[PDB]
Amino acid sequence: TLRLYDRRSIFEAVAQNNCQDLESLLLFLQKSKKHLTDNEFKDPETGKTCLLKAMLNLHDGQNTTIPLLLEIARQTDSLKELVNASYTDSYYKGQTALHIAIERRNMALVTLLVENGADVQAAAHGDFFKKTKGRPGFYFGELPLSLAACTNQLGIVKFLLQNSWQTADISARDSVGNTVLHALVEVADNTADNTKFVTSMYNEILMLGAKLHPTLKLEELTNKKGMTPLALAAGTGKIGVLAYILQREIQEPE
Repeated sequence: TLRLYDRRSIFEAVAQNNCQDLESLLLFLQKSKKHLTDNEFKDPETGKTCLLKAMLNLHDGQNTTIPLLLEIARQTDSLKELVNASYTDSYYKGQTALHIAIERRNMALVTLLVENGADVQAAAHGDFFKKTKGRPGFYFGELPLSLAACTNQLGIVKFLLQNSWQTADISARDSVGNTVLHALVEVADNTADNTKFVTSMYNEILMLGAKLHPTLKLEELTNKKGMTPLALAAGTGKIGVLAYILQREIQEPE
């Protein structure tokens, strides 16, 4: 009687990028005593929110849904819980909208998500981002820093490490025990182009680490197996990684 909307109409209007069906659900939610973080607005099997369905169904990397929904959550005071809403299924466990923004390789999206208070240390440790018998599932390091590093996004790494809202902890560790550097080691495949790419990524990561925090020696951080990055590169047979490791440890006596 007063423009009531259910979750399915919300997801539909989000997919087809229709905004007229959203300004009315704004007043609906404002008058229907419920917040957008309730269990009735998430996918009961995966926890997919309207923000996540907007991230999946993107149109040329742009959408008016996502800012409309950000402002609605801002007015609802549920902004922090929605901007950090993660999956609940055992497959995509721990995936947030920031990981999708890193995957789709959009700088403006990452900027808008970080500026709204997204969790920079969100861990995506689902069964998809792990190791198994075949097709491990494109393991990246379970961290947004590791994800931006292994996806060839240097500027995104710089923005994640030097944002004015929540600086990313470069010395952080994932659920497996791999740092950002151990993720760079694991992502190598001994071909030429990827070797040069991981070499440059390592160089820039080490430079930014020595600049932001000169006290932390990230090259001596061990995983849960007690293995240094050099030890990991030796055990996985990453020849070029060993070459660059030892070339950098020979040079720069400081």
